[PDB]
Amino acid sequence: DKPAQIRFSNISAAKAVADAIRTSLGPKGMDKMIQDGKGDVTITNDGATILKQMQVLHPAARMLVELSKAQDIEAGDGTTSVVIIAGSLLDSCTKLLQKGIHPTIISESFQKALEKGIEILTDMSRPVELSDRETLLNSATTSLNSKVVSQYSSLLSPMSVNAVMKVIDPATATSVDLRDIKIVKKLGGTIDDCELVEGLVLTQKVSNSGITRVEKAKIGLIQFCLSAPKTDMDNQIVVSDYAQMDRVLREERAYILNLVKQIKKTGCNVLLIQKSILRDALSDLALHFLNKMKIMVIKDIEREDIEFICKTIGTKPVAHIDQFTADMLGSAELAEEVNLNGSGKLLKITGCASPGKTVTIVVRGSNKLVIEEAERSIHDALCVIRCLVKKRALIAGGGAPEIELALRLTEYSRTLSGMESYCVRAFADAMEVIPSTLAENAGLNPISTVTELRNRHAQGEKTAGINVRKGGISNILEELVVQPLLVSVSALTLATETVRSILKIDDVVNT
Amino acid sequence: PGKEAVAMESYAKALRMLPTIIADNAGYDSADLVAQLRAAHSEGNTTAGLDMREGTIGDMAILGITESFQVKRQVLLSAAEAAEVILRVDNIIKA
Amino acid sequence: PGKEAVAMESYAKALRMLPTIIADNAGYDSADLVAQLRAAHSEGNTTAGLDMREGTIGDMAILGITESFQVKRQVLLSAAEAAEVILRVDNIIKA
Amino acid sequence: LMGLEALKSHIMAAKAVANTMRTSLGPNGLDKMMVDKDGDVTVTNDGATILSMMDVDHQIAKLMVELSKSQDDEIGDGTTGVVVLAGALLEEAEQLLDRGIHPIRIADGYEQAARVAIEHLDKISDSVLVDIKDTEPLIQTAKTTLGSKVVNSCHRQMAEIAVNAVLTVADMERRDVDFELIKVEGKVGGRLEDTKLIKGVIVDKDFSHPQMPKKVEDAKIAILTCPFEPPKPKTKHKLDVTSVEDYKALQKYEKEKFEEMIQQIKETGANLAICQWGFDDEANHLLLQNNLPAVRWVGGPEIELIAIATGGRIVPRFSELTAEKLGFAGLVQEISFGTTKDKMLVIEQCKNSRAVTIFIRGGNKMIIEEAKRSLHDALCVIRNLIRDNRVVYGGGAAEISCALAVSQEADKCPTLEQYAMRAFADALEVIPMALSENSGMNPIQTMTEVRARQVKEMNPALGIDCLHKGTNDMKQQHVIETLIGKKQQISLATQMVRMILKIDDI
Amino acid sequence: TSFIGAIAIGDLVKSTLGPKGMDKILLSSGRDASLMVTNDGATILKNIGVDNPAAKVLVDMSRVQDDEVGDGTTSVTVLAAELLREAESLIAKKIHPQTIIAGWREATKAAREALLSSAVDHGSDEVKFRQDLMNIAGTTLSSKLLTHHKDHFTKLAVEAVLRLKGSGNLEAIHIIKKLGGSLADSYL
Amino acid sequence: ELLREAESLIAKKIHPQTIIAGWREATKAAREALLSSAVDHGSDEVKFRQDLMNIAGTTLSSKLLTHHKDHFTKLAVEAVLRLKGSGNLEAIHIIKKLGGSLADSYL
Amino acid sequence: SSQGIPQLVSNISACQVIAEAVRTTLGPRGMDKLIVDGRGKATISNDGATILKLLDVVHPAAKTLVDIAKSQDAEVGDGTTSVTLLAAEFLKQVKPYVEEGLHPQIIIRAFRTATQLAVNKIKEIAVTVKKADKVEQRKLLEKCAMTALSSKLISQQKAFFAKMVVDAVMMLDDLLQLKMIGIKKVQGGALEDSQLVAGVAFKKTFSYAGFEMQPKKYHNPKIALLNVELELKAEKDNAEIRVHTVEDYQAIVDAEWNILYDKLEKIHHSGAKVVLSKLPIGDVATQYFADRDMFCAGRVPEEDLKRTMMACGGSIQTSVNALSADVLGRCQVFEETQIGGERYNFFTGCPKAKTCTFILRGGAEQFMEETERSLHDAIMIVRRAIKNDSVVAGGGAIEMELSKYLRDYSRTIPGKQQLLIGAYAKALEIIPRQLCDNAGFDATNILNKLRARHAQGGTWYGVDINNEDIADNFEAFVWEPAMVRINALTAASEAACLIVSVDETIKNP
Repeated sequence: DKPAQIRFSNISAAKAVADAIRTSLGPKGMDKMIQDGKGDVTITNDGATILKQMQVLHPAARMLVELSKAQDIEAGDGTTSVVIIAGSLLDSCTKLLQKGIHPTIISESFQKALEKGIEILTDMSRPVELSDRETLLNSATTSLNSKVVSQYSSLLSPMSVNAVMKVIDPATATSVDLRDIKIVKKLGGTIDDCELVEGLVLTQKVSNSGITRVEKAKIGLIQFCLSAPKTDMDNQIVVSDYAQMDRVLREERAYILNLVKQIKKTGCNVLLIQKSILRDALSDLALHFLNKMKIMVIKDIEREDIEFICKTIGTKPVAHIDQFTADMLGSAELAEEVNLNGSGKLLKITGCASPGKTVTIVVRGSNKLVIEEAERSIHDALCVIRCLVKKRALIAGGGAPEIELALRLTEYSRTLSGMESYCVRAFADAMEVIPSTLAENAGLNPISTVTELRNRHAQGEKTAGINVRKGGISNILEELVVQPLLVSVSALTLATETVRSILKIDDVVNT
Repeated sequence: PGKEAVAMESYAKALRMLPTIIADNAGYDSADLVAQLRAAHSEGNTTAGLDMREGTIGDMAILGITESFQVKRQVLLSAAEAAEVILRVDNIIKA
Repeated sequence: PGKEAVAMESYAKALRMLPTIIADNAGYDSADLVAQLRAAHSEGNTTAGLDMREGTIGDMAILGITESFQVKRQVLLSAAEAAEVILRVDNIIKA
Repeated sequence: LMGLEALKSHIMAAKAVANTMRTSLGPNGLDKMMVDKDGDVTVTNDGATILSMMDVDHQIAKLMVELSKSQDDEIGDGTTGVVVLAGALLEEAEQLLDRGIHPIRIADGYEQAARVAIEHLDKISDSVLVDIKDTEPLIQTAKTTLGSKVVNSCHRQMAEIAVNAVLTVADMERRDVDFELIKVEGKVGGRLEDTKLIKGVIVDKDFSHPQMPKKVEDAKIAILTCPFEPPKPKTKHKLDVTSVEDYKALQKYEKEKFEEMIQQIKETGANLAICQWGFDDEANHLLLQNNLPAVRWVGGPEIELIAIATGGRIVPRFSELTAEKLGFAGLVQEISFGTTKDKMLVIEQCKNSRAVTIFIRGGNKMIIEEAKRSLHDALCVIRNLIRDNRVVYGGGAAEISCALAVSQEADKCPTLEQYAMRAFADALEVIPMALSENSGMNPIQTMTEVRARQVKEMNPALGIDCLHKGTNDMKQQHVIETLIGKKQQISLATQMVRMILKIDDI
Repeated sequence: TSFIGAIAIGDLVKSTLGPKGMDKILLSSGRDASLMVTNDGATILKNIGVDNPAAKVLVDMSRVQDDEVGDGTTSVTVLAAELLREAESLIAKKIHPQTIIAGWREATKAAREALLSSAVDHGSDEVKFRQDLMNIAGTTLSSKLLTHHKDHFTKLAVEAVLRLKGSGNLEAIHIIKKLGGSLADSYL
Repeated sequence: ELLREAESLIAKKIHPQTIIAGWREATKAAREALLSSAVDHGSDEVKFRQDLMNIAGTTLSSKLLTHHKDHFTKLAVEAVLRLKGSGNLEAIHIIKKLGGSLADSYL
Repeated sequence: SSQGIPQLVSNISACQVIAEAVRTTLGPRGMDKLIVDGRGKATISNDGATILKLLDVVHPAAKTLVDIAKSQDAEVGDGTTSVTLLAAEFLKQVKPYVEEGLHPQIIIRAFRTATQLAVNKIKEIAVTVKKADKVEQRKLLEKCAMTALSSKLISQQKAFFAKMVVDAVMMLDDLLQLKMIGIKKVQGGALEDSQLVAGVAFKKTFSYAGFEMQPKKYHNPKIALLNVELELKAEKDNAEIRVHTVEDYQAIVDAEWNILYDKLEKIHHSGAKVVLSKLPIGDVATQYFADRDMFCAGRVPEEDLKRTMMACGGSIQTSVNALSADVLGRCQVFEETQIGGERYNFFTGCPKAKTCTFILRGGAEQFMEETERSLHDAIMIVRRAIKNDSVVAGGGAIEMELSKYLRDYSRTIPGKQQLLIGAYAKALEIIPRQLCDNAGFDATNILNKLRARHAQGGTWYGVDINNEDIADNFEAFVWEPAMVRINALTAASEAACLIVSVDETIKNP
């Protein structure tokens, strides 16, 4: 009674989210207006930008948002395919619980279906070897030509290949770190000037008297006090004159040189500026003195840059002056401020020693939206190439994996025994919504299209899918649309994980 | 002999319901499993148990799935005393 | 074994209800009385029953109270088959 | 309501009748209660009656019952299976139309799946046929009828009587033989074992002529309907004589009419004589003094059936007392009317096969009507088995074998009919589904277990257990159903879907 | 009062009972962005808001002696709730509560005696101790998803606890909450 | 009572046909035990006389009558002993007459 | 209602509603409709003519449309659905324009000129192959019937079905209601073989002994057409006689039957030499008829009597009257052949062979019913086609030819009539659309390519229901007669223009 009712309600909420998102799938896509508290409009063809700003009440909606976020952070694209698989599996679950079979068997059967489906997708895919630049560029162009970012991904794809080659030798199958390869902007500019920056791009400096460039830069990681503390007020006594506060002013003028002499025995060249809530103070009257004898201040550093610079140049994190020893110092090859193709004060660090070969790409553009679209293009390019390199053997897309996987999973349910057999059959014959969604968004009769795909996968080619850029079922064109095999692996595994978790969930309780 | 024989049978049924819930949470046929277990170790065969890993009768002597004596005795006594405490109150009043 | 165990146990308790009903109509402590008789048979007394003149269990051979075998056997079999034929129908169709 | 929504409600009503009939499948079928216009009640799991007696105030339900009736004699046991399979097909077609498929497309897909299932049924064949030695195989086939209903002693005699009657009534046995003429008769009374096969007709007789030769080797029979004693065409007749010697003159006229005619009739080779109405036993005493075994009280339909049995037609007047007009028997024998307390003489006409019937007794009106339906179903299945000797294993095994066949075939076409055949597959699956629902075991667990057994081992003789024999193979169980019977069931189910799947009625 | 609360708490704990159970999701009031999914019924009983005083006193009477032994909570709560429901049926059948108390006291004495008789000693042999400790660890570590990581917990816990050989060091054992590498391996 | 418990079992999601099978097995076992446990008073005369007397008296005590059960039962067993085993419901001639008292009944 | 547009749009809605009673029954595989009589009788018929005949229509607009439909049924019979759908869709496609406020007289003359032009185009584009005498054209009609029958998808016996039906209709059968030339279906047996009955006879005789030794092959039997019967228990005499001897009681049993014996003797001696009866007859009666050296058939259907009227040239007797051979019919063939299990008695060969019916035996039920409709349609189309001057490609093709032609003429004609002719042309598209929808609901997908390839060049291409793909409706031997299509289109146009010409409905209760 109550457990069945609450599971039905959870399934209904998840299916409502999924079917509201179903229309916006794939490169073709169709948008909605978001039901929000401000009343604005959205023309966002994608699916992620709905869940990421969805007013969610039911915990099923929240868990589907976590599903989409996990899929995006894992591999990027497919963020709508995952949620639509989830919704279809929950619809199959609605049917199965309508017949009354128990949720735990549903979870176990879906786990078996997941394992066999991963085996199937690994089987039929093309075992492309990713070891050299020609293979990398082939994978990159196959990944970029199938999306709408092709126009500008062309110039940046070889550079992203260079970056991922810097990170590791592709013979090492370990995944590259998406966060390690940071993306930065230099304000304005052209498009071609977006260039690789080995080392790191750093924030803008203040240039009272500090040098613009230095060979063999001795970068120091500074987080400690600057002055005699102006602890609580600008004046401690009658405000006729600063009779006693002159002491702390000249103590600033003395402690600045005291710390600079404490630095020069180590040789800190640059200064990352932490905010004034951590620092005692920051002002030109002391920053000039630090600058003139080779301590350049760089504005408003943040924790991500601190972690990145620690990972790169080996400077240990610092919270006090006494650790000014060489542990907080790094010795690069060269550090320069470069302003080509439009002036820009962002500092660069070059050729420093690093355990991990962190690399960044600077992004340029005549408009801010162009810069950010280039950033998201390079972001998804790194996502797809990383999920390929860590798993190899990319797969053709366009519902072809769903058709082939549903067919072999239906026959697997045929040969499988026990209660789980019909569960796996329902999983397979409901999972086919993705090609049905492509057919709906392509204008073809969805059911007839799904039947045609299933028939063509039978007794014939298994890579045949629905073509989104020419039209309809196609087999002759191999490059219909291709995604790394990890895209489908993550989709199926996260979808089944969340579905079987939903099945495991019972009797929602307020604290 | 006493009328508490019905209460004793009720206790036996309630304790029997625990492996029934074990089977139900695992999706197996609860009634069939518990009845066949009752038969399996009511005709002697004291070591017979319910193998939840496949949902079949399992001779627990060789499967090795065992539970420490102290936790079973503690849960038995604690459930008994808690049920007594909850049962023996008939009416409640509040401030 | 099998699901039939619970079904026939419930049938046994339904049989137990018959002397329970007899005692209840007699005004005695019907539940306690039938529990005492059940205990007497469990320990083993094939002649133990209820003394209807004054409510208590007693070895019914000395008291001389009895019933003919044929009527009791036919009542059991006929009631069983009647309950069976009623149960074997799920829904009634009317016109 | 028009269009797809009207058809949705129509499928809902069809499901309403189908799930009501669902629990009655198979030998382990759960019974149904029928209360009629007359106010009487009966418990019965036979589908034919609980469709025919059932009425539903919806036109498509009326077409359901009419189309089941149209193949009533053709398919006896299937009366449940065809309806439940049509119901499951409509339940899956509900989802199919909810996905937008046009009704005639799924109808033609069901027809294609019917062709595939039929061709798959062709692949399973048993029951070698030879009429004299078939007795043992045929009683093993009738074991299905025996073990299912209330016949706990599972009388081999009823299986034997059915098989001998069907094999004797038509000497030619190859195909499409004329088994339409046979029928079974019964009445309340003695035990169910009180049965006898007659190569002719059993008459009803009063208990006069007590010790007379009820058994005579009469090749020919006197079918003389003239009143030996005053007639009664619903109107009584009168007597009036002047004296006792006038009545003795009446006696000598009676003696003329008895000895002279019956001497002539025995000269034509007949001793047993019929009379249209009896008047009194003192007139019967003259017949006893003439040693006449005779019967009477034959009604209009009764005497006409006697005529069709014996080939002779009634003789009402003196001038027609010739040999050619009287009816033949070849032999006549006498058998107890009940168990032992009453006796009956029975007229066989073995020289012609045009009249063979089966007499059965029963201890109750419910018992006798249950025997009627059970023996009718056994007669139907043996008739349909000997008409087409090919047979398939029942107990849901054939339906799920067809389910595997059509489901694996569903990938052979690119058109919309693929989902139609998949719906046909998981609808053919209902027979073990509901056959375990009305049985004890869990439906899906056992259904999928045997379904996968048919894949791990190729023999399609695997089905769910229905008598708790402890085995899932149906070959030792021998719960077997005629192959052409299964073909008729599946084809009638497909047609029964089609005839209300293409309907947009008022 | 009638035991609706005492059976409601048991019903809301029932589906979590034992391995291969059912999960629960607990979320904060006020529709704030915070929730968590859990399988251990002890977590639900800790996070439950007991609006019924009977349920409150039941969970309190459990907590004094259920979390001490460990994993008993999901068994003690469900068994107590089923006992209360069966006793509610009994009192519906006009069986006085004190009769039920006496019957359950004697029945629990009998059940404990049967448990002691059925209990098997495993001292004096090292290999029997090894197998028993791995089995009991696997039955108590019946919560993680990864079966190889299940075995990792089993072996690590068994080897950590067996090396005592003496009076309890549970007062001294600890499990450090520091984050490491792979979510499927363990260490001591 | 059987149908009450049957509905209770159906609520427990136990299928009707399992109930029928278990009930039939239970009746088989119960009838067998009853037959093996019933007592044949067997080959005796005086003990059989006392047994006939008290069994007839108690069987007739199941009716409303309480006073003159013994007389009717003794008369019936006298008739049956005249039968010597040849059970005959029509050996007794059963005439009825309105009026009088129950003590006025005569064989 | 109110004058002008508000009532005319109500007429539009009523015509749409009456279309919905026919909309889904256009194609040969279209949805069938169950229609319930007020008596509680359920009747099933997928042809629009029968549906509208059984359906009672009350709304005056629907009344006029159904009246035009019945006139077309009297004309052809299958055109009822076509004319109703054309009228409804013409009204639907003028609905937006008439609601805009343009005067309906404009659309009256617009439809008039459009349909006159359409008739001109039909007569211009219709083609004739006729020339039916040669064997090639006999098998051309054979393949036409085969395409009509293609639901069976049988092997060469498909062509045998076609040859048998075309021969039966071509043998001296004029254009008529075709009811006498019907078919019957039988269980069991091989579908490869069945009887080409040279007339019509009784469905299945009884088990009487007179059947087995019945006198097969009468050379020229005169027939008796009876309805009154002789049977058991039907009649008796309530006579009372005092005893005088034992020979006297036979007067009563004589009086019970003597009039019946004399009746049968004389009615058989009338001059007929085989007798039929619509009501059951006794086996004893059959034996006395055998004593008359004669046979009787009881329980004959009334359609047997009507086919005897129109073919056998007989006349009803109905009782013992008419003891003369003058008023009795004649036959040239008689026999009995148990067709599988069907104990069919045969008496065939008539002064008029208008009925030469066929009996089907294929061992099923689901196939031979749609087979009955398919043979009905094929034998109908051949006879209507041979009468007409010319034939045109049907099955949604010629509707598109006219639609394209009228679109081209509309887009070049000036004045407000051109929008109206375009609406007419788009409404003329309904028949292909409904043929596709009732077949596979893929109407748009196939209709788009159909119209495109039709506009590509001059062709008779249309929709094929057999494969849901475009096929040469001409040279695939699926046809509609040109004159019948003129009648259908003109009748639909007159119905539409008449019903949209009316503003007010007048009541005087």
